[PDB]
Amino acid sequence: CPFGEVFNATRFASVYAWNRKRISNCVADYSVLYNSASFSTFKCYGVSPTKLNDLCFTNVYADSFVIRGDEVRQIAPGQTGKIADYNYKLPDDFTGCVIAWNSNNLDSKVGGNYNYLYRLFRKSNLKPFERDISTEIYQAGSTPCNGVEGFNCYFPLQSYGFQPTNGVGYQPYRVVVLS
Amino acid sequence: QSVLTQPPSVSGAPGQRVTISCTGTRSNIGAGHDVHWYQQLPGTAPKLLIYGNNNRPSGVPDRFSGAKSGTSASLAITGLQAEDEADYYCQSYDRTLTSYVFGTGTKVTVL
Amino acid sequence: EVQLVESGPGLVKPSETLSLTCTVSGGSISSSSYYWGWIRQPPGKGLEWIGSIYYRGSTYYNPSLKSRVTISVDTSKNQFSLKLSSVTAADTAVYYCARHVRSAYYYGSGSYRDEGNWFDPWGQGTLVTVSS
Repeated sequence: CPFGEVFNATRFASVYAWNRKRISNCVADYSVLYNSASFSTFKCYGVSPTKLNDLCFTNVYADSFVIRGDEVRQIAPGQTGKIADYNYKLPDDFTGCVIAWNSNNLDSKVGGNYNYLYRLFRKSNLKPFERDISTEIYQAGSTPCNGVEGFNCYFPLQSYGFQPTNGVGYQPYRVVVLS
Repeated sequence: QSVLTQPPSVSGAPGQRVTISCTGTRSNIGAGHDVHWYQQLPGTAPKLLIYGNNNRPSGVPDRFSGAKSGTSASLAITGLQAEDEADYYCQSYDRTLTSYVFGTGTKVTVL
Repeated sequence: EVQLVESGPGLVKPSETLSLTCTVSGGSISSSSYYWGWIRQPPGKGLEWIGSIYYRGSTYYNPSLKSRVTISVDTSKNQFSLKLSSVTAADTAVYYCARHVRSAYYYGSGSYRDEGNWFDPWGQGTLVTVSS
């Protein structure tokens, strides 16, 4: 397979526009990667992470996105909070794995790297795995927007302010979720 | 009407509880947009003291509390301390004037 | 960490337009939802809201005073200017400019209350006297 195209990959998608890839019919070695000790988080819910590589599956879904360290606890099976309710929601029955590593040196940028966007407003929560397609403006306050983002009517969240000199709670992390 | 209405002064001796009332209308204190309180040493920049009816910015003693009901609100400072010698104003947004309307304000002296 | 500074002439003739400056630092008036406002305070009297701008060029003036109030911004210098037309000795007062960080208190209703309650950083203030 091309896990290196996922792990040794160049660009990562922002959480509002996470990246899904289907994977099947290829050769993968799992304990080399989970034990590569290159990631800050590699937590598997459902399947045992410990060498439960005795399988070959019909399909593999890979969802990639960007968060901050402080925010990792909200990116988890059956987790509650801003991102899940308003930005990207995962169902409680997540039979998969989540990997994430600090990519400050790779996702920061001088003057700040403002490439990652997040959805900050939504009327509802995300019905298992959708992405930033429609990015309109919604009245999130009293009356019609009719145009220019303004009073009681906005977009989603801004950029992440991933300056390279940030604290870790404020640092960029790349996340890849395998189902 | 255009001013929130407070009793023009409220006083007490050091350690007393001093409360300040704040009378508004339907459009501000009543059916309006929540009440904030400011603490401000006379002639100096004010400082937000209470936000969102009942939030405190860090640094305001827990002994300052706010309450609202209908078109009237009050701030209670329960145990006046030397730091409490200031002016105090209430404020709230009025939908009828579509303006953020201040209270008439109170100066404290620790007797 | 936020700084505002009002500058201007002490004596502005009645029935004219006064332009006062308010250089700031620590934030950009280009920041999403940020505001810059003007408030007046007559001698020994209360505070009076005058106006606010927006990095989107949206702006608000006291409805009763809109035609006589004017606010302008200069993102490049991070400054807010307050212009007052048809001034009168009645308009004599202390002027304050103030910074509004993004929208309202975003936490709490999701800022779903027009503007929470108010702003954050106040300037030192400038005394303006109107007389002919």
